[PDB]
Amino acid sequence: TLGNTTSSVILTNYMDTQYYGEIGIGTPPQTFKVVFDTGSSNVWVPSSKCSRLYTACVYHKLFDASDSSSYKHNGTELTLRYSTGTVSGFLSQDIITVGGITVTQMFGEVTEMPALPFMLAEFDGVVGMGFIEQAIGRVTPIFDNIISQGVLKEDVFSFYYNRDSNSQSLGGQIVLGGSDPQHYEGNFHYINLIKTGVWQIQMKGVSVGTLLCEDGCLALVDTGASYISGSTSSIEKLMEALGAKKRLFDYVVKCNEGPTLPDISFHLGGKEYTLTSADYVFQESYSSKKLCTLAIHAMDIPPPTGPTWALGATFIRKFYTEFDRRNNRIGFALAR
Ligand SMILES: *[C@@H]1O[C@H](CO)[C@@H](O[C@@H]2O[C@H](CO)[C@@H](O)[C@H](O)[C@H]2NC(C)=O)[C@H](O)[C@H]1NC(C)=O
Ligand SMILES: c1ccc(-c2nc(NCc3ccco3)c3ccccc3n2)cc1
Repeated sequence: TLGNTTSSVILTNYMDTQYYGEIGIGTPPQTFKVVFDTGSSNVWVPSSKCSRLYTACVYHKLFDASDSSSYKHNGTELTLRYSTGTVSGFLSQDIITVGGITVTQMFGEVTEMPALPFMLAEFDGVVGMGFIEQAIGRVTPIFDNIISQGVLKEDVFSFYYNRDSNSQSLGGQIVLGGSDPQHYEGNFHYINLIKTGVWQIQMKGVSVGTLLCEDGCLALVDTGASYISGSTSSIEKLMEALGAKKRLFDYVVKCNEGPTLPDISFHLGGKEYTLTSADYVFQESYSSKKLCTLAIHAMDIPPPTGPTWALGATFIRKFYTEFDRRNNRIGFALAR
């Protein structure tokens, strides 16, 4: 059932790598900064029950069930394993407000929150925008619960991620139930999902200056990933072609060579989605003696989802993305 509501969540852009918005949990609302992540399907925030020996819990907002009159205990343990780290804790139910939509939502109260990486998170928690099929503990995801209310105009949500800057700039925007034509131009071009249950599409090629994915591969369209990622062997080849040098967590080029690195193009559906070096180089200098990191990383995502590329914020900054649950497709349009 479809209504006439669309709702928007204003996002903050932290250093082009973490895009997060606000949710309120409980009565009265406890506010949390959260990443909205199409790569996962669970909601979690740090818990007041998190031992303060987890320094990440000292440095983030903690949900306190004992201050919420709308809290409903559950207590089933859950562990959520992401590509960059793991959190563990237990299930709780409470009222969650997101863009002025209020939903009764089961979520994780995280009691184990590793300092690496979570001391480096500006956000507190995560709101998974993936399908119930990938939800740990079969917890109904938030967007599914919003859809059940029958208020949303369309069974879709859309992501705009801005370039960083100053504070008057909008970091980004999620539209629940539609899209915002203020943040894209031209027409959407749609690629059907490989299957329902994951925001993943076929990719027909990756070109540097068709070097890779020549017989097709997978692209997870991942709003919770900072970067474009490929498999180690893909990225090793991609980076050799860019003249980039591998470091522990990233690849770098000499900053003076950054501006003249070749275009990288991603063949999705009918269209080529092209990034110039300005879209994937963190140009912090123009010096031959400084190293500039690339917004393309190696990430071996395990099966059944991987091996797969992930199109994260690096991609979404250039291409406004609509996630269409009704038609099991993803639409891209040129962001403005
Ligand atoms: C935590 O939530 C789960 C899921 O809703 C509850 O499990 C259900 O329990 C009822 C009986 O109370 C069963 O009839 C359902 O079949 C269970 N569902 C699933 C998916 O397992 C569980 O009871 C809750 N636990 C607590 C302590 O509140
Ligand atoms: C330091 C500390 C924490 C992270 C990090 N970042 C995540 N997403 C970043 C993001 C948001 C929007 C686009 O990209 C993330 C998502 C899901 C689970 C864990 C995560 N941990 C990264 C660096």
